[PDB]
Amino acid sequence: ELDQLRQEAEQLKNQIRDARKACADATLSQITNNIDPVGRIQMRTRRTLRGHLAKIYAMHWGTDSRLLVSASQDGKLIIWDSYTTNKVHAIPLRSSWVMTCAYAPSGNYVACGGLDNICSIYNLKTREGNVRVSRELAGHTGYLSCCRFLDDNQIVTSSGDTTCALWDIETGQQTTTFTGHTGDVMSLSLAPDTRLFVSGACDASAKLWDVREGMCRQTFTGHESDINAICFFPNGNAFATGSDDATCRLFDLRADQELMTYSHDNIICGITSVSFSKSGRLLLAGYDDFNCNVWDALKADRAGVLAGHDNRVSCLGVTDDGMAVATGSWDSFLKIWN
Amino acid sequence: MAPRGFSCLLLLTSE
Amino acid sequence: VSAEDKAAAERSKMIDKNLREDGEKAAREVKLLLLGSGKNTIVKQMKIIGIVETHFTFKDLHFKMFDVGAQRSERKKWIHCFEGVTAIIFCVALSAYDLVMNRMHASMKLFDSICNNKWFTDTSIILFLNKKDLFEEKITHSPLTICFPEYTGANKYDEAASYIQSKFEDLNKRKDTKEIYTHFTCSTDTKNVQFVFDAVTDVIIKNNLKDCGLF
Amino acid sequence: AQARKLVEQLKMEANIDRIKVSKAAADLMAYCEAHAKEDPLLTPVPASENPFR
Amino acid sequence: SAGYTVLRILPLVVLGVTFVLGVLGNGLVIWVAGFRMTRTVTTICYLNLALADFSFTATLPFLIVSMAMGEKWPFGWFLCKLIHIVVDINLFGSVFLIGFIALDRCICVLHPVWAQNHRTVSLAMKVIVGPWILALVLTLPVFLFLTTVTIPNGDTYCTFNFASWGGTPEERLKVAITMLTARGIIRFVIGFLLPMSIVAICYGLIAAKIHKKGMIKSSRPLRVLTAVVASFFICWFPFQLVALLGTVWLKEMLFYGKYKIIDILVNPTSSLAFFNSCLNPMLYVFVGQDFRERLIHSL
Repeated sequence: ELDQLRQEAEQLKNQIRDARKACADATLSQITNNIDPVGRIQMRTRRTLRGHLAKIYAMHWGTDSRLLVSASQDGKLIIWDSYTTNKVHAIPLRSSWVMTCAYAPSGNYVACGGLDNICSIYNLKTREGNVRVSRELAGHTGYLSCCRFLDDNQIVTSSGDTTCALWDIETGQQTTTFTGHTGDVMSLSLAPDTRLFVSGACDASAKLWDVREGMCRQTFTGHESDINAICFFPNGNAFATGSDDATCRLFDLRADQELMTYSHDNIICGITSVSFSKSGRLLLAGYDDFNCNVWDALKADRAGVLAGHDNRVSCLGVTDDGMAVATGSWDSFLKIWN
Repeated sequence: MAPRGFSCLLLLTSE
Repeated sequence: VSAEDKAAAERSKMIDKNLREDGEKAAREVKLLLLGSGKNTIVKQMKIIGIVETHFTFKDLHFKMFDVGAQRSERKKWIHCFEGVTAIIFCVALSAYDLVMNRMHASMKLFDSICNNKWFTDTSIILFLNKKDLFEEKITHSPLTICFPEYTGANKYDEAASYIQSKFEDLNKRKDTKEIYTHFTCSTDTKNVQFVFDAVTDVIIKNNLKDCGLF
Repeated sequence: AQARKLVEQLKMEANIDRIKVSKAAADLMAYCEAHAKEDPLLTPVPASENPFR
Repeated sequence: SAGYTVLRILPLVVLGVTFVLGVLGNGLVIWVAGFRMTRTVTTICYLNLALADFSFTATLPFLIVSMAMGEKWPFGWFLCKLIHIVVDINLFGSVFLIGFIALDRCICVLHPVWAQNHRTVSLAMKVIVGPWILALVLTLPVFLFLTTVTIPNGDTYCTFNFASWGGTPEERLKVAITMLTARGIIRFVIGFLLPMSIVAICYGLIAAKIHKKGMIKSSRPLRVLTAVVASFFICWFPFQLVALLGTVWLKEMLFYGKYKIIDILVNPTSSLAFFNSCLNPMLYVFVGQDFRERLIHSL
């Protein structure tokens, strides 16, 4: 019974692969060869943010492309005035083992999480006085690896317990739980409409979760190693995953196909952070070889290298308008590139 | 700590 | 204009001053990572003052002991977060050789997983052999041949404990770059804490001299 | 019941229709060329229009 | 006097190679530590030592072209005082920073708890400030007493002078002897006896502490420590001993000129001291694995 039912799933999985095989008739690079390549982009460090004394693990860009939050292991959560390199706030953390941080779309709340398994929500306004803890979301049995705000009241957080969960700030309880993964979830990304989001776990698979229904619409298994980064395309119909097998893969939701792979022969280190530009033409992906590489999202050609960091880069974010890209790294430095 | 070289030539008192 | 820009700069300077002070305050605590089986006994006997974080001060030295026992996830995903700890407090149950995949071999596998770890190449390990009182009453009844087939000595606590201690020390392939401080847990006061202080003190010498350049 | 739940989740993935990969690739490429002009990363902007000098 | 040509030529080439090596090493150390390295207590100590040595060696061409024709100064009053002020301040600062680094290493090794809980960057900068103040205080007599005087033969020799202070030649001679004796004693005690005793006492305690604990896993730390101590001794003790012998016999030298070996022996000893100043980064900064890793990464 149990073995026979499990065997049927394998046959059904083969049918999905067979359906994908029939769907796969022409690769993305096959039809993209008839357009002019972007070439080379000389991104330069416009400014350096130096206020962290420990490894920086995550950062998030503001919707106004002016304020960014940075999470570092020294127990400090700094709000950075990107234009003037100023420090808007320095949030103290009860637990210094923070591995993720989120910035609210409205700019009123900032989240953080990590080994404490608690998603702490911080009110940026605090008309009464200084910044203080607003709510602490403690319902996960695994390390919090990623978190992103849907709005001022809803937030979805990744966790090491293999299960993703969507939270509700006013009630402080899990609105829904996303189950179906196998490995530890490392990163999630939200579509521009905030109606559907992807998740990357340690089982070398990418899963698409519906926010309202709380169930897995789509599953993408194309990576040889675990996935550490994921990011939607600006159009919301595709996403790219960063793994530890030195390969970045682009998946599109409409066809459930591995559109293309972003790898080079001299790259053997893994990928910890990925992002897209305003138009999505440039796939900026962080790498474990102490520097970032800019990839052409249509031709797999490395159009630039961000090599202005002293340690391994762990986080990477692009502004909403695409004006600049900010790179985080374990060297306690934040580099902003145009 | 800078050693005087020719301060013994009676230039010490020369005006 | 400059009216609001100056105010933001002053706030950033005040924040930066707080960051330097908070960073300096956070820099004098000894960060220790717990792995392992007697881990709760070690924390309880020195609790002077997610992830279990405890802080205690001994001989004017502040310690930050972190327990990651309640983390049922992949170790390598978060084990790099502790890169830079002064030492690692590894707890091994002496009487777990008979208990069962052997429990003792699991501890050795976990011990080898951090000795060869790239994040702790220069990080010392403060090994503790816990529940030695139960081990001396168990070695006579249960020989070490069940756990270690390549054993030839008598089933006596005097040499069986040394053989077990030497087995873990020989498992570390990162020789000449770090030192493993081995101790046996005892119910007597201010001796497990003293060993932690003594081992950390020697590690501080190594860290200072490596920064100095002698080592 | 875990295996039964997995099948109930794996089955609906095949139910949803998949469009041609070439059509999805062409549509994805069309988005890049449509929004290429408002992409500062693609084409560098002068310091007057660049807040990061 | 057949062999005196070597005794005159060798100091010039020693000072030249000292200039080249000091400028190169100090520039590399400053560039790596101040921009490519984390701002730590050892980092700022090494950076201060490198800055002192660099400011000393950048002056070295002036001393070379001065002693090339016998200490003559083709330059002027302001530049002469600038050169000698820089030399004395940087030498005192370098020796005081060597002593302070020895003290810091002794504190870190003998008192690890105090180093962990009481060695902060701000306090470290505050206590680095002190040696510079001491150097300024000890260079004050170079500030006021030294000046430019011209011999009737048209050659310019800018050295210490008491034309204004004494008023009368007997008073000039008395105050000159007093100042030279005080300067020699101050140099021998504060500039030599204070750091040499500190270096010997401190570095002996690190060697004793590691020997007692049995932490010696290789001969590298012992070799580095003994090389530093031996270089500092064999490079400063000769010059300081020559200066002390000249100062104690200075009254006889001016009154009768009984001793003349000191006049020709100062130059090789000064060259050795300058070469110690230039090698200070090599034995103090280049011995760190992290520093060499950053240097090779930055190139």
